Formats: sequence, C-alpha cells, structure tokens
Amino acid sequence: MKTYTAKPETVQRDWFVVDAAGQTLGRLATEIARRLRGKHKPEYTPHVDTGDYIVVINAEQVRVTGAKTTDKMYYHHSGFPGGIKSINFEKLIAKAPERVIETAVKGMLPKNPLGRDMYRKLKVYKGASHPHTAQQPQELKI
Amino acid sequence: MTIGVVGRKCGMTRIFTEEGVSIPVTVIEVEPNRVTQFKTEETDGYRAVQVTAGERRASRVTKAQAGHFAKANVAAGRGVWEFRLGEEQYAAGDQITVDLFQAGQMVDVTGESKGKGFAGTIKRWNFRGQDNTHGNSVSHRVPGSIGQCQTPGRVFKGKKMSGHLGAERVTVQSLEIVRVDAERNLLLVKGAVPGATGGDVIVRPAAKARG
Amino acid sequence: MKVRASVKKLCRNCKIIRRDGIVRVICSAEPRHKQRQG
Amino acid sequence: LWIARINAGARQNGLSYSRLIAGLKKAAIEIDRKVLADLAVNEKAAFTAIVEKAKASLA
Amino acid sequence: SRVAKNPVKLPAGVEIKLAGQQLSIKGAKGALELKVHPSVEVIQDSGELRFAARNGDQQTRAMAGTTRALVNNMVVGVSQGFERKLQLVGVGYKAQAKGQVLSLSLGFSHPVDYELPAGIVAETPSQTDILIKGIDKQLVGQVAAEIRDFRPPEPYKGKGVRYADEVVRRKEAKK
RNA sequence: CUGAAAGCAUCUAAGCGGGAAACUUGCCUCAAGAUGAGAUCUCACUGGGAACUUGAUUCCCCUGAAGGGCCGUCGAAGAC
RNA sequence: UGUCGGCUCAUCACAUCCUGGGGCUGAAGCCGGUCCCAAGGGUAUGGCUGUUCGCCAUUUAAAGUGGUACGCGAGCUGGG
RNA sequence: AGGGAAACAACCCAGACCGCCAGCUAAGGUCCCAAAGUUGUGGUUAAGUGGUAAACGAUGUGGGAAGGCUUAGACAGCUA
Ligand SMILES: [Mg+2]
Ligand SMILES: [Mg+2]
Ligand SMILES: [Mg+2]
Ligand SMILES: [Mg+2]
Ligand SMILES: [Mg+2]
Ligand SMILES: [Mg+2]
Ligand SMILES: [Mg+2]
Ligand SMILES: [Mg+2]
Ligand SMILES: [Mg+2]
Ligand SMILES: [Mg+2]
Ligand SMILES: [Mg+2]
Ligand SMILES: [Mg+2]
Ligand SMILES: [Mg+2]
Ligand SMILES: [Mg+2]
Ligand SMILES: [Mg+2]
Ligand SMILES: [Mg+2]
Ligand SMILES: [Mg+2]
Ligand SMILES: [Mg+2]
Ligand SMILES: [Mg+2]
Ligand SMILES: [Mg+2]
Ligand SMILES: [Mg+2]
Ligand SMILES: [Mg+2]
Ligand SMILES: [Mg+2]
Ligand SMILES: [Mg+2]
Ligand SMILES: [Mg+2]
Ligand SMILES: [Mg+2]
Ligand SMILES: [Mg+2]
Ligand SMILES: [Mg+2]
Ligand SMILES: [Mg+2]
Ligand SMILES: [Mg+2]
Ligand SMILES: [Mg+2]
Ligand SMILES: [Mg+2]
Ligand SMILES: [Mg+2]
Ligand SMILES: [Mg+2]
Ligand SMILES: [Mg+2]
Ligand SMILES: [Mg+2]
Ligand SMILES: [Mg+2]
Ligand SMILES: [Mg+2]
Ligand SMILES: [Mg+2]
Ligand SMILES: [Mg+2]
Ligand SMILES: [Mg+2]
Ligand SMILES: [Mg+2]
Ligand SMILES: [Mg+2]
Ligand SMILES: [Mg+2]
Ligand SMILES: [Mg+2]
Ligand SMILES: [Mg+2]
Ligand SMILES: [Mg+2]
Ligand SMILES: [Mg+2]
Ligand SMILES: [Mg+2]
Ligand SMILES: [Mg+2]
Ligand SMILES: [Mg+2]
Ligand SMILES: [Mg+2]
Ligand SMILES: [Mg+2]
Ligand SMILES: [Mg+2]
Ligand SMILES: [Mg+2]
Ligand SMILES: [Mg+2]
Ligand SMILES: [Mg+2]
Ligand SMILES: [Mg+2]
Ligand SMILES: [Mg+2]
Ligand SMILES: [Mg+2]
Ligand SMILES: [Zn+2]
Repeated sequence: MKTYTAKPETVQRDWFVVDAAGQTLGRLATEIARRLRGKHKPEYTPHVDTGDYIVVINAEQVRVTGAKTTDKMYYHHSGFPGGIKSINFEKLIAKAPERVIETAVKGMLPKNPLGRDMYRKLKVYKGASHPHTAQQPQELKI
Repeated sequence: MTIGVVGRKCGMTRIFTEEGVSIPVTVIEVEPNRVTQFKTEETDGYRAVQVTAGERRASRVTKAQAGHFAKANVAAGRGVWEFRLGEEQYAAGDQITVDLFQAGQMVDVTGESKGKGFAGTIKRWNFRGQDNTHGNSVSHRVPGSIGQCQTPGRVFKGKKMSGHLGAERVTVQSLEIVRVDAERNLLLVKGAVPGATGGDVIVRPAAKARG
Repeated sequence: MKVRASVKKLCRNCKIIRRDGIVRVICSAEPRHKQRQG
Repeated sequence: LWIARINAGARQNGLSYSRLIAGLKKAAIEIDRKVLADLAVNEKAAFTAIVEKAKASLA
Repeated sequence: SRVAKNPVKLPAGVEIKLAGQQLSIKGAKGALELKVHPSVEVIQDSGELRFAARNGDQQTRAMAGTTRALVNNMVVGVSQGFERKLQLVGVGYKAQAKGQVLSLSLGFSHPVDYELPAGIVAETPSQTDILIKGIDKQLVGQVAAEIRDFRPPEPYKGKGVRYADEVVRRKEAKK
C-alpha cells in the first residue's frame, strides 16, 4: 500500500475563463496560481503538472488599491552598464495590459522547469473575447 | 520615406555652375523599377509595396521565385526589395522611375559600406596609441586596460574592442538632388554615398525635412 | 522661497497650509515670507 | 503531502483542513492522515461520509 | 458646514432636470449646464434647491459644500454671465479683438494670437482693456489667467496685462 | 482656475490647466533561439508489399522531386 | 594579495562646473548673490618639479566633487 | 546535530542508540512561492507607515478631563 502518485499521461485538464474587471491584482492572481498548480485537486502531487487551463479576458480593467496606480514601479536590467529601466502601473496598462497579470502570477509560481510549464497554461487577453471557443471554457468566479 | 527607387553606385564626379563653383556629385543609375506585390491591411497588416529591378538569367531563378514573378507579369530581376508606404496606391505590374524626385528635394541614401576586414582599436574606435619610444615594450598599438580590480571583476558588456569594421548598412541623411536625367535614368546627388562602385543603393525622401 | 526644516508664521498675514503633504507658509503681504518643508 | 490532499478534498465538500481535524477529533474518528489522503483520491464516497460526520459535530 | 445649510434660491426664469445623480440647468443667455455628483451628496428637488450628505464622513461633509458652490455658480451663469476685466499698462501695449482671435502686442517681436474656446467671447471697448464674458466661472477665469501669463505685471512700473481689480506690489530701484 | 472642510481665505480635500537638455516616442542600427520560435507570395512530391508488441510501429523492393551542398573561375567579401 | 606618479582604457553617484527650468533679492537694464528641480551631453594647453597638489602664462560656455584594491604593471613605463 | 531567525559557530526552542509512508506539541507560524484560519468580535492607520534614523516644525486623525464667550445675539465676513 503505497501513496498514490499522479501520472503525467492520464491527468484531466479543464478550461476556465475569468473576468478581471474590478478585481484586485494580487487577490485575483492567488486564485489563478492555485488552479494553475492543481492544489484544488485531491490528486495533487508536487512533481507533475496537474492543474487547469485559465483564460483571462478583461486584462486592462484590473485595478490596485491606494496610490499604487502611480507609485507601483516595475524594474528590469538590460545587461549593459547603467541599463536599469523602469515603468509604473499607469504606463504599463497603456503599453501592455497583459504584462501586468502575467508578471503577478509568474512570481507566485515555482522557479524551475515545472514552474515554467505551469505558466504556459495561462492565456491573457484585453478584449471581451478570446480565441478559445473550441475548447469551451467555463466561467470561474475569483 | 515611404517610397523610393533602387539604383547602382556608378562613381563620383563634379559639375561646374556658371558662377564657377564645383559641386561634388555621386552618379546613381536607376534602372526602372517594377512592382511585384502590393501589401494591404487585410492581408499582411502593414501597408507596403514590393519592387524588383535589374535582370537575371533563367537558369538562376528557381521554380519558387519564377512563379512569384509570374503572378504579376514582371520578368525576374536581381534582388527583391520592399518599401513601407504610408498611404498610396499601386497595382502589381507598375513602373517606378526617377520621376518622383525633383531638383532640390533632399533625400536619404542607404547602402552597404565598404568592408574593412578585421580592424584594430585605433582604426575602428579612434583610440590613441601609446608611446613609440621612451621605453615602451611591444605595446604601441595595443588597447590598454579593459576594466577595474575586484569591483566589477568582469569586463562590462559593450566594451570597445577590435574586429570587423563592417560592411553594414548606413544611411546618409539630407542629400540634395542636383540633376534628374530622365531619359538616361540617372540621379545626381551632392555628396558621398555609402558603398563601392556597383553596389545597390536605396533612395528615399528625407525623413527629417526642415533644414 | 526659503526651504527650512522648521517653518512658521513671520507676521500677521502668513498662513499655514498643507499642500500635497507639504507644510507651506504663504504671505499675502510680503513675498519674502514664503517657506517650504518643515 | 497527505495534508495537502485532505485539504483539497475537504474543500470539495465545503470545509477546510483545520476545521475537519477539529470535527473528527471532537466526535470520534482516529484515522491517520495516510488513510484519509488515500480515501480522498480513490474512495471519494467514503471520504464524503467521513466529512459529513465531522461537519455534523458542529465543528 | 454653514454653506451647505443655505439653499440656492433659483430665480424666476430657470429650468432644472434631475436624472438621479445627474443635474442640468436651463436658462436664458445660455443653457446646457452639465455635472455629475459624487454618490455621497444629495440634491433634493422642490421649489427650492437644498443639499445634504449621506455619511457622517469628513470628506463627505466637505463635498456637501463644494457642490452647493458649484450649483450656485451654474444658476447664476445661465442667468447673469460671468466676466473678468483685464487692463494693459505700458507704452505700445495694445490689443484688438477679431471674432474668436485676440491679437496682443506686449513688447515681443511679433503680436501673439490667442484662440478663445467655445462659450466665452472677448471684446475690447478700448485698445488697453479686455473683457472676457462667459457663462461658467471656471472657463472665464482659466482663459483670463492664460492671457495674463503672456506678460505678468512688472513690480517696478506695473507694465503688463493685469486684473482690473488687482493690487500690484510696487517698489523702487535702489540706485 | 474653480472650490469647500473652517460664512473668510485657500493650486486640493472632489474636479480642470500650463511646465525643463531628465523619462516614453520621434532619427540610425540589430532584432521571432520573442522555445511566446510570428506573418505573406510562390514552388515540389498523388507506388507496392509484408511482420506485428495491430498504429505518430517496424522491415523490404521501386522511387528520390522543389531545392541544398561538394567541385571549379573569382570578388572593393574575407584570418579559416 | 606587487604600495607613488605618468600613459592607454574606462564605469558609477550627485553634495551640478557649463548648457536647461524656476522662487527670493539690499533684482531699473547688462552683469550678479542665494535657494529649489535637473546626471542628456560636455568639461584646457604649457613653464617648474619624480611629483598628486601648488604657483605662474595664455585660453574656454565651463576647465565639477567623489567611489571603483587612494579603478587600471598575467595593458605599457620606472622618474620617486 | 535537529526546527526557527531569508541565507547567518556564540540568539530562541530542544539535547540525535537504530528502524517505521503512525500520533501530540515547543519556538515560530497559517494569501502564493511553501505545511497549516483570505477565521470570528470591537477599534486605529492612508503614510506601502508596516518594511531604518534625532533636535525641531505643522489647522493630519481618534480618545479624555476641564475651561473663556454665547438668542441681554458669541467667532469669522460686510456697512459707520
Ligand atoms: Mg575588403
Ligand atoms: Mg598619445
Ligand atoms: Mg620612460
Ligand atoms: Mg624587457
Ligand atoms: Mg618596440
Ligand atoms: Mg592587474
Ligand atoms: Mg559576482
Ligand atoms: Mg567602452
Ligand atoms: Mg532641510
Ligand atoms: Mg504638483
Ligand atoms: Mg472659496
Ligand atoms: Mg483661490
Ligand atoms: Mg486634485
Ligand atoms: Mg503638458
Ligand atoms: Mg541642444
Ligand atoms: Mg523562426
Ligand atoms: Mg516563421
Ligand atoms: Mg540544388
Ligand atoms: Mg534537382
Ligand atoms: Mg541559396
Ligand atoms: Mg576566396
Ligand atoms: Mg588617455
Ligand atoms: Mg566611451
Ligand atoms: Mg549604481
Ligand atoms: Mg539636487
Ligand atoms: Mg552647474
Ligand atoms: Mg542650470
Ligand atoms: Mg538659472
Ligand atoms: Mg536666479
Ligand atoms: Mg549631468
Ligand atoms: Mg551622471
Ligand atoms: Mg556627466
Ligand atoms: Mg550618463
Ligand atoms: Mg537618468
Ligand atoms: Mg530625449
Ligand atoms: Mg598640459
Ligand atoms: Mg597642467
Ligand atoms: Mg622635470
Ligand atoms: Mg566605497
Ligand atoms: Mg578610499
Ligand atoms: Mg578613489
Ligand atoms: Mg591605486
Ligand atoms: Mg582615483
Ligand atoms: Mg609596466
Ligand atoms: Mg602602478
Ligand atoms: Mg608582470
Ligand atoms: Mg592579473
Ligand atoms: Mg605583457
Ligand atoms: Mg629609479
Ligand atoms: Mg634608467
Ligand atoms: Mg540552524
Ligand atoms: Mg537576518
Ligand atoms: Mg534553514
Ligand atoms: Mg498536531
Ligand atoms: Mg503558540
Ligand atoms: Mg524554494
Ligand atoms: Mg498551503
Ligand atoms: Mg476576514
Ligand atoms: Mg513599504
Ligand atoms: Mg519603510
Ligand atoms: Zn508674512
């Protein structure tokens, strides 16, 4: 009698669609990270990808509380001396709405080959529609 | 920008004005250009036109390229180039000559510059040499220091070192058109044009304009 | 304008105002009484 | 690993892990976390019966 | 809040329309006033306009006086248009009003052309006096402040465009 | 500028503006190994059997196109 | 774990020398003084001395202050 | 040695005879990385304070004990 383990070949993956249309960035993102990892399933094992597929439709309408709309800053270094570059929440929504939700969720996942595989099941769009009507996602709240 | 012609660098010369001033001139032969494909919003996204010039043998054009040149009856030529146009209208099978340019009419010229093989730091980056006497040991044209001690402790990316003064592509902006010989297909441009004689150059209206 | 760590009224037309989280003194009589910070 | 699986299976029945252990201990049940995790995966009908016994204990 | 306890007393010729938290005033010599209210402040409708809060909050109490001021401004504007008066001092400082463009000569190397937006209209009874009429205080004041910025008053001679009801600090050269 | 809290005043608490070689574009170059590996035009290939561990399987015979390379004459291209 | 100065090559901070935007002035103008914002680009040649520094001569829009093993000898020198 | 304090001999908990895919706790903790309350009840903060620092300065905000004027008209505004 050994403990059950999930085989990467016979896992079940469903599709969900989430509306980010008045949801806090960090509290929407924790529910996404749970579904992406599979923590909501009794068959969860730490070393296989047993999560679900998540689709986010209204990416640009996510919001932050307080003065974080202006003072929240995103940094990245280009690799050349003095190459630190920055941008804030107002500018990033105008430039790339999807990069806001993708960046939040990506930091809530493990940083290893399996973590990058959990990240490939998240689709983020900015319109009211997605191109995944064939896969027939079902609405998910929060 | 947004439209232009492809030509060949024929060499530099001069012309004298009646007032007696001599103008350095680069002569550019522009064999008439043939439109190959027109790109629109519903098919490619951006708007552009595809152009061919010159002439190529029938045994050097592949079956894939021959059928592309035959959808629009154009006859194959050397190379294929594409100009990104803002708002014009072209149909596959047109002719584009030097007749979209006038005298005056600042233009930009693009070409593949002459290639220096593997240049040192003095030639490539205008470094200055160490002493040729006064005790120097086999270190006359060498670059010198490339970093600091323990802090960093690695050369920084983008350091200026030696190798390949390239045959890259460069543009020379704000060049005046002196004469437009329509019948012999010539453009006379005041100044120097990148590349050697025979190379292909692209002529487009000046982007900056103003002065 | 005079920037000090301790700003306060200098006459009887100086007014204390907090503007964008900064204490300022503005004078309707003498422009020399303008202060920032503090 | 067992705790992470009883937690996921108990919330399917409407109860957290910490509330399930309190209800099980309060009423009678002394089954291990190794067997509770196994029933969560394979015998989902028995697991529901156990959880309804823990919920009925007002805790 | 003393101001919020004072009604507006809308005059005889006016009109009101409250679409929920949306408000508008119709009047002679100008109409079409538009404003949307924060959800914490209430405007009752009767023969008289009165305002009251919804919460006991400090910010809500502050907004119950701002909206009373704003409603008062619109009622006057659609009945008596607001205006501001500008005065020009200095030799060679003259201005001519031409329809929707005001030409100013303020000692630069070229007369400046100021564009008057819709609503407000300017006319100069003299060449050293401007008048900006309008039906809303915010637009009349902003445009008057924009004209005044071209050559703000000098402290040694008062030269430059000024307000007709402005006190200007004058001093003298120590030399 | 409009404007109350605080009958006044007040650039701010709601709302609306001007504002610098700094920031983001605009100018030049590289750029889908951007493993998220994108798009467009055109071209090429239209046979049989068997063994099974019976389908993104293996083995044999026939048939190798579009095209690429080797090779040679070189080049204002180049250390190879 | 090779310690000064010179040469070649640099990189960062801002407590800004110039250029840029402003408040006050015992700011008439031309030039100034002081404080605030600003790091994009610039920022001498020689005579003396081993000199860093310094004093001189003549320029410049200005000839900034500092960290980097008081940056840099498996990059050069070797005057101290 | 083990668990915690991110990593961290000397701090906190606790002293490893061996094995177990059994249970209860210590310090420390329970949104995700990452095991366990997006638990319950009443308040405070608007500073990302929390998540560094003084003399000093300021109509930020909550609570408490008292005072001086005041329908014989108080405090701001305005007319002598
Ligand atoms: Mg060459
Ligand atoms: Mg030299
Ligand atoms: Mg020597
Ligand atoms: Mg030797
Ligand atoms: Mg030698
Ligand atoms: Mg060294
Ligand atoms: Mg390192
Ligand atoms: Mg370099
Ligand atoms: Mg100070
Ligand atoms: Mg401001
Ligand atoms: Mg007011
Ligand atoms: Mg005011
Ligand atoms: Mg505001
Ligand atoms: Mg602006
Ligand atoms: Mg410039
Ligand atoms: Mg590719
Ligand atoms: Mg491709
Ligand atoms: Mg071939
Ligand atoms: Mg072939
Ligand atoms: Mg080829
Ligand atoms: Mg060769
Ligand atoms: Mg040097
Ligand atoms: Mg450099
Ligand atoms: Mg740094
Ligand atoms: Mg500073
Ligand atoms: Mg300076
Ligand atoms: Mg300056
Ligand atoms: Mg200045
Ligand atoms: Mg000044
Ligand atoms: Mg700078
Ligand atoms: Mg700098
Ligand atoms: Mg600098
Ligand atoms: Mg710099
Ligand atoms: Mg910078
Ligand atoms: Mg710029
Ligand atoms: Mg010198
Ligand atoms: Mg010197
Ligand atoms: Mg000497
Ligand atoms: Mg240091
Ligand atoms: Mg030091
Ligand atoms: Mg140093
Ligand atoms: Mg040193
Ligand atoms: Mg140094
Ligand atoms: Mg040496
Ligand atoms: Mg040395
Ligand atoms: Mg050596
Ligand atoms: Mg070394
Ligand atoms: Mg050597
Ligand atoms: Mg010696
Ligand atoms: Mg010697
Ligand atoms: Mg330890
Ligand atoms: Mg620590
Ligand atoms: Mg540890
Ligand atoms: Mg326990
Ligand atoms: Mg405890
Ligand atoms: Mg980890
Ligand atoms: Mg957990
Ligand atoms: Mg709660
Ligand atoms: Mg913080
Ligand atoms: Mg902090
Ligand atoms: Zn004063």
